[PDB]
Order: sequence, then C-alpha cells, then structure tokens
Amino acid sequence: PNVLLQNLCCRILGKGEADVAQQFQYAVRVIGSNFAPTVERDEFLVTEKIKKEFVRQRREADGALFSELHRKLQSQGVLKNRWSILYLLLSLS
Amino acid sequence: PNVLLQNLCCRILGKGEADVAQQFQYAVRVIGSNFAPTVERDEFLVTEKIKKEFVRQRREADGALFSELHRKLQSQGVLKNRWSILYLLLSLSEDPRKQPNKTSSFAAL
Amino acid sequence: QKSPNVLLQNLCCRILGKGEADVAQQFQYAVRVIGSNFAPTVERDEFLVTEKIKKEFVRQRREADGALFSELHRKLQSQGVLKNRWSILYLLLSLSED
Amino acid sequence: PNVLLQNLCCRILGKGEADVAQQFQYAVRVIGSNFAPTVERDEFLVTEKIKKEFVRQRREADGALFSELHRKLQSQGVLKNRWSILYLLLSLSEDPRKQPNKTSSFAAL
Amino acid sequence: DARSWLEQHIVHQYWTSRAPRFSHSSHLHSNLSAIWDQHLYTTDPLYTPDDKTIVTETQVIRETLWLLSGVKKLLIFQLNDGKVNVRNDIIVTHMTQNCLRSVLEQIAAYGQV
Amino acid sequence: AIQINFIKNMIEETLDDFREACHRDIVNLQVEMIKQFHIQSSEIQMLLERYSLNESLVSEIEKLREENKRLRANF
Amino acid sequence: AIQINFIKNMIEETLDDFREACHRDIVNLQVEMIKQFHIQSSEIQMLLERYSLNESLVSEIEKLREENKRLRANF
Amino acid sequence: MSAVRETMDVLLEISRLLNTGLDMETLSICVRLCEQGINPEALSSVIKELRRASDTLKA
Amino acid sequence: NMSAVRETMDVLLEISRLLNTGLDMETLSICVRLCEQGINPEALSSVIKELRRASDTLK
Amino acid sequence: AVRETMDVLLEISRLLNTGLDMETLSICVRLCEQGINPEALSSVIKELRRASDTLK
Amino acid sequence: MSAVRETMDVLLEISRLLNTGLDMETLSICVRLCEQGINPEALSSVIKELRRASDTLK
Repeated sequence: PNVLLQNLCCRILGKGEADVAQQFQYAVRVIGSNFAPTVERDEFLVTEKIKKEFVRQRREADGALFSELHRKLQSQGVLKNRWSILYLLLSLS
Repeated sequence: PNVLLQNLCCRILGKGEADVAQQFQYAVRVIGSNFAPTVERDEFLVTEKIKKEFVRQRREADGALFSELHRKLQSQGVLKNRWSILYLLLSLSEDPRKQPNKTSSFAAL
Repeated sequence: QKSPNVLLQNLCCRILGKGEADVAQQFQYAVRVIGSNFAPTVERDEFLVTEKIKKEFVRQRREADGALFSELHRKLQSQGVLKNRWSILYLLLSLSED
Repeated sequence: PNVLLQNLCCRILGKGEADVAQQFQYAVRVIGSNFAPTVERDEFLVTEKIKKEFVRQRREADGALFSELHRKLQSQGVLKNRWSILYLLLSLSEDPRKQPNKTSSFAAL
Repeated sequence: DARSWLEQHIVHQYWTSRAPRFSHSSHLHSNLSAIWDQHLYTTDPLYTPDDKTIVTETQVIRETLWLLSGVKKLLIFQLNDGKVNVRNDIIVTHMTQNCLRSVLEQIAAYGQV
Repeated sequence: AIQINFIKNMIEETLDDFREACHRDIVNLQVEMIKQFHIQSSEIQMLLERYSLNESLVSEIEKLREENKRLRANF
Repeated sequence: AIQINFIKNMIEETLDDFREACHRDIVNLQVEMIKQFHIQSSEIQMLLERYSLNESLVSEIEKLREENKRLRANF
Repeated sequence: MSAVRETMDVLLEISRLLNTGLDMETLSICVRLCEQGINPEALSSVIKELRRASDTLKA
Repeated sequence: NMSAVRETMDVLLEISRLLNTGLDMETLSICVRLCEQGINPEALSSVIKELRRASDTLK
Repeated sequence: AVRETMDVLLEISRLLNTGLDMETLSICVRLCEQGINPEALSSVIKELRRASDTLK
Repeated sequence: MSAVRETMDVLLEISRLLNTGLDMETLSICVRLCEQGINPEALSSVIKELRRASDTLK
C-alpha cells in the first residue's frame, strides 16, 4: 500500500519518488483518517448518482454511453469492489 | 473589560480571585477568536425563538407570561443591547424533563 | 473497582488483545476523547429513542427483530435497575447494523 | 497575490505597517489552502438572491437598477469571472434595519 | 471584602454548590454514609453513586421546623397542596439516604396537613 | 394553493429547530478546538523550559556569584 | 386532515434520513479533530526533545571543554 | 441608578422561567459586557464552558 | 443482588444480539456501568465506536 | 475593463449601505481574473472590515 | 497484466465522460489501492490537492 501511495504522488506532481516527501506525509495523514460517507458499499447507488448528475448538467448523452460501458465492466467479472473505484471518479467529477 | 470578565471568572466558580487565572486567560483567548453570528439584531426574531421554545418544552403558560414581561421590559427602559441579552438567555434555556446524566461522577475520569 | 478510568482500561485491554501497558497509548487517546465537551442530545423522552431503534429495524427489513425488541423494551423498563436507560438505548442505536 | 492582499490590508486598516501584519498573514493563509469552492459558476442563482435582498429591504427600485447595470456588464464583454464578483458583493451586504457589533477597548483583554 | 465576611459567618450554601460543604466529623460512627455508600459501590456492579446535597447538621431540621408552621421551602420538592413530598438528594452526615428519607416523609406529612 | 402553504409553514417550523441544533454544534466545536490548543501550549511551555536549558546550571551560576561577592565584601 | 398527516410524516422521514446524515458528518469531524490534536501533540513533544537537547548532552559539552583544558596545560 | 433597579426585577423573571441559572451579581456582569459590546456567540460559549468546568472542579 | 445483575445483563444481551454487534457481553456490562457513572451519550458512543475502529485495523 | 466595472460595483455597494471605497473594487477585479477563490476572497474582506471596526 | 489493463481502459473512457483528464497511469494506481482497502473518500481528497498544488506552483 505504502509503495502504491508513493507511485500516486509521483504521477500527479511530475515524476520523482523523492523530494515529494512533505506532500506524501500530508497524504498519509489524510489516508490515516476517515472522511465522511454518504453511502457505504452500494455500487448500485453510485451508478444512480452518476446518472442523476448527467441529467442535471444537460449531458444526457454522456449518461446513455456510461450505462453500456458499465455493463461491459460488469460482464468481465473483475474484482476490486466496483463501488469504491466508481465513487472515487464521481467524487472528482 | 478586564475587571468585568475577571469578576465573572471569580463568581462562576464561586471561589478564587487568582485561582481562576486559568479560566480567565481561557475566556480571553475564546473572546479573542472572532465568531460571526447567524442573524444580528431584530427584536421580533429573537423574541419568536423564545416563544416557539416555550411551547416546545411544555411551559405554555410561562410562554404566555414572557410576552407580558417582554413589553414591560421596554417600558422600564429601552435596550440597545437586547438581542445579545435575549440570546444569552436562549442558549442557557433547558427542558424541565430529564437530567444531564452525572457531571459529579464525570470529574473522576 | 468501577471508576470511569478503570472501566475504560478494561475495555482497551481485552479488545486489542494485549496486556495493560501494550494498550497504554490508546488508553491515553481514549481519555482525551471522553473529556471532550459534549452537550446532551437527550434531555427528554425515553420513548423517542425507543422509536428510533424500531425505525432502524424497519429500515433494514428486520421486522421480526422489531416485534421482539418491543416486547423486550417493556421487560427492560420493568426490572428498572438501570437509571440511565436512554443513554444505553442511544449507544445501541449507533451500533445498529445488518 | 500577496502583493495585492497586502495593499487591501494596508489601505483599509490605515497606515501602521505593523498593525496590518495580522490581517495580511491570515489573508495569505486562506488563499494558500486548496479547495474547490462551492457556489462558483452559477451567476444565475447569485443574481436572483440580490434581487430578492432589495425586496426584503423595502427598496423595490434598487433591484430594477441592478438588472440594468448587470445587463450593461454582459454587453461590454468585460469579466471572465462574473460569478465571483457577484459572490463577494453579496457576502458583504448589510441591511440598514439591523446593527453590526462595535467594540473598542477590546484590546485590553 | 464583604463576600469573604459573608462566607465565614453564614452557613455554607446547599441550594447552590458555590460554597463547599461540611462533610467531616471525627468519630468512626458519624462517617456512616460514606462507608455504607462505599460498601454498595464494592458490592453492586451496576451502582449509580447518587449525587447528594451535603448538610451541615441541624439546618434541614430548622427548615422542616419552618414548614411545620409557616411557608414552603425549595430544599423540599413539594408539588400541589395535597402532595408535599421530599427532595431526592438531601442527606445528613451520619445517616443512610434511604434511612433519612424515611423520617423526612413522616414529618413531610405532618407539614402536608 | 392552500395545502402548499400548510406544508410550507410546518416544514419551516421543523427546519428552525434543525438550524439551531447545527448552530449550537459549531459553538461546541469551537470550544473543543481552543481547549486542545490550550492544553498543548501548557505542555510545550513546560518542556521548552526544561530541555532548552539546564535549570541546574543557572542556579549554580547564581550560587558562585553569591559566594564570590560575599568573600570580597570582607576584603 | 388525515392525508395531510401522511404527507407531513413522509417529509419528516426524508428530513430524518438527511438530518441524521448531517449529524453523523459532524460527529466524524469531531472525532478526527481530537485525533489530529493528540497525534500532533505526541509528535511535537518527542521532536522538541530531540532538537532542544537533554541535560545529559549538556553535561558532555561541558566535559569536553574540561578535556581541552586538561590536555593543553595539565598534561 | 433608579433605572438600573427596575430593569433587573423583569429581567430576573425571564431568566428564571427560561432556565438559565445565574444569580443576581452575575446577571449584572453580562449586561455590562453586552453594553460595552461583545459577540453574542462568545458570551454563551464561555458561560456554558465555565459551568461544565466548575461542577467537575468541585466534585 | 447476584440475581438482579444477572437478569439485567440478560435482557440487554437479547436486545444486543438483535441489533447485531461483534461485542461480547463483558464489554457491554462495562458500558452500563460507564452510563451509570454518568457521562453524555455522545462521548460514550464515540469512544466505543473508536475502539471498534482500532480493533479492526489492528487484526 | 476596470473603470467601468468599478463604477457598476460602487453603485451596488452604495444601495446596500456598505462602506467600500474605489480602491477595493479595482484590486478585487484584478485578483478575480488571475484566479482567486470567491469564498477566500470574500472572507478576506469580511475579516478586514471587522478588524477596522475593533481597532476604531 | 492484461486483466488490470482491461479494467483501467474501461475506467479511462468513463473518466473522459465525466470530463476529467486523469491519466491512464493514475487510474491503474487507484484500482490497486482501493482493492487493498482504501476508503474512496479520503483518496479523492489526495488526488485533488496534489493536482491543484502542481497548478499553482507553475
């Protein structure tokens, strides 16, 4: 986990796994606490949230595509817990 | 302000005239952080919060009385500092049901 | 014996799975938390809390559990050795899960 | 960014350049935090809030001046951050039927 | 100072906790409430240690003597005319809270009338 | 129109209680902020007095000064 | 009257879902706030002890001063 | 000074009905503080913190 | 007295299992005693919850 | 851009009975276009205003 | 190696839809972190703060 967090920092700021220490430490702290939730393990609820956002902004077409793509990922049967990664992309939306 | 805030620190504790130093310096720090309020002035709005609160605690009679007392209050002398006074009494308002747990057993923790 | 601190040390010790001094740091933390100023949310009605718990069971589809709890509330009151029932009911409320 | 905040700090507090230290340092701190503000890129809601404010304050006309002057701004093609200016203006409003707290001698605490 | 003179020459307060409170005596028979209360705090693992207004010997009795021929007192939680009942935290130094109540309720009824 | 104004006025009654519960929560929160900073400030003040210098050393500079001066006030 | 109590209650239920959500966020925040204080205070205290330098270190600086003096004229 | 005596008798009625729990001497300090200007939030916040503190110190 | 503590422990123990919890009775018995020693329901909840957060991370 | 925008802001502030000079508004436009958070910006003015009142 | 890349590729298209230009590399890392047990809510705060700092700094 430690090394994964190091790669994440390196990739966002400009590559380098050193002298990004201050920002790393800060991230660690941020990771080391808990941030309030709305939902907790309902991958289904998040899929609704995505749709809901696409209707509010007049980006309905984008919502129509998403649904298809979301079925393809479901079909591959990959495991990582869908809820966590999908909610994270929605959160930076 | 210093002689007044201090005298409050002595009276509240009911004892200590330099043994309340900790509490004074603390009061001074707190006052030294700048709060901003949700609504500043209007006599009617603060008076209303106190009326609704009255109804809510089941002290309906008293709520009826408070209105007489409010009008009376203006006639014994007009206040420019009322919103703040009426607020202070608001935040210290309590319900006639239940106790707040023990706070005389809480010291031992 | 049954002082607030002793009762808290017993909690930490057994839950973390280690000895008295190995849980010493989390014991320090714990005390800091309790000694934080918290203002009562319950200054009224044993009833209103009992109703929220009943709402939790219905919300998760655990209706049978609410049917039994209601009867069990009545018993809990009746033996009445607890004089701070309400607080306990709030604690249990926050620990509500599926 | 600092150069500019400093100038706001110094002119408004009045010349001391040592009494303006505190507000200057705060101003850097708030801007140095990083967050995506909320109620940004929504100039439409902000205009409707100001028009209502003129109504509450019993000056119907002041809303009508505001719509006209606002449109005048759109037409020139000035500003690339219309919302922001509007948001600042709204925050700082005072209604001349409530009175903000003054205190002086606050320092002796 | 007027306040320090008033604190010394008038009995420590029992409606307010601002002036603490006589709660000692030198025999081993007069500390009974503390031992009995202790015994319970060792014996029952569920005990609430009741919070109690300390007296200050023979001042609850002059205020029952007030009642008995005069006005109501607010160290007694009386309600209406037909219910004059006893405050739920008054103790005397050398008696059990249960024991003391039991008498305060006798003379409560003789001030009820 | 009638029902809309009934529902509206009740929702406002409830939202007032809720606003005030939140308002109070920020006041309590501000207390918690400052009280923790006050404890800490107190720990630091004490520790920096101890570790930043030897209390030991200063009290022996005064001692040698008191002894040396007194010897010389008999010459 | 009866339909009114139903709609009202339904609005109350949605206001409970949200209301309880709003409280929970504050509670999280609080517990975190306290946490950050105790962590930061324990790190500040250990750190201050490293760079301020204990009494033991102070004594060895004086010892070294005593070594240079001895070496240079008492040997 | 005549004025000062009348206001306090009506004021003491509200505070005791509403549950506040301030004696006469203290109720005078707050009125001074509010006249010299104070944020209302600070004043309530201290009073609540001093009270909580006092009860624990005693016990 | 021994029966009374036990009957009380039992009614609570039926209820706890129903709302689900990983907790044993012995820690639940402490909680009753902590409530009984006073203490605001929010402080009690936070510390319990926090212990549980700390346990789960640890194992 | 600056002068014209200042004239419009100044008139709004006068309607609000809000004590602001010519100098604030010009500096405000310049920050807003190079990027300043409107929450940050606002808070700076509210705070600066409160301090001149405490000092004065 | 194929399999992770196939998850990240779907994720990449979704990121374009939401109108966000996360990198293909940043995505691969995120899938791995959340799969080990990282609460998502903290993690979004991290990505945000570092993207912003880089922007200011230049």
